[PDB]
This record gives sequence, C-alpha cells and structure tokens, in this order.
Amino acid sequence: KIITDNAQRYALVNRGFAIGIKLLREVFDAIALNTPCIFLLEDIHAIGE
Amino acid sequence: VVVDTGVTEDDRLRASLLVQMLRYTVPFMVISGLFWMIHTWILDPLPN
Repeated sequence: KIITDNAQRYALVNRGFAIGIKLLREVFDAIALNTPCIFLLEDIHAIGE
Repeated sequence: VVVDTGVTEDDRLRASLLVQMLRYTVPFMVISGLFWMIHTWILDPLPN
C-alpha cells in the first residue's frame, strides 16, 4: 500500500505562525501506525529552502 | 466356498484410532487458540 501527499499543502503560515508544519508531524506519526507502507512526499523544496 | 467380509481387524483398529483422535481434537484446538492469542498479543506485536 502507498500513501502520497504534497508538501505545498503544509507551507501555510500566518502571523509568522506555520500551522501546517505540525500537521506534517501528525501525518508522520499516523504513517507510523499503518506498517508496512511507502510514504511519498513530493516537492520538498517548498519546506526546505 | 469361503464366505468373507471386509472388516478385518486392521480397519477396526484404525476406526478406533480415528475415534481417539476425534476425542482429543477439542482440547488441543483450545490450547492452540490460547497460545496464538497470547503470541499475537505480546510475544510478537506490531512494531510501533
């Protein structure tokens, strides 16, 4: 089974507060519950410049 | 003429053996179900 998600959906910031950047750790620790699995994450430069 | 049957002692002994296995089949399945409930729970859980 495979899980796919894009990174632009988590570069949401307002008032200097990045909301999605903990949404991401939440989805990570959810991936960690459905082993064995492949997690895709595309265009990481959106949160890696 | 020698009149015969087909129930020589061997098949009777094999039938009694089968009956004995049938008598044993239930407690063994009970203990196996228990062991595998335990092994699925603790001795071999999911990794995370």
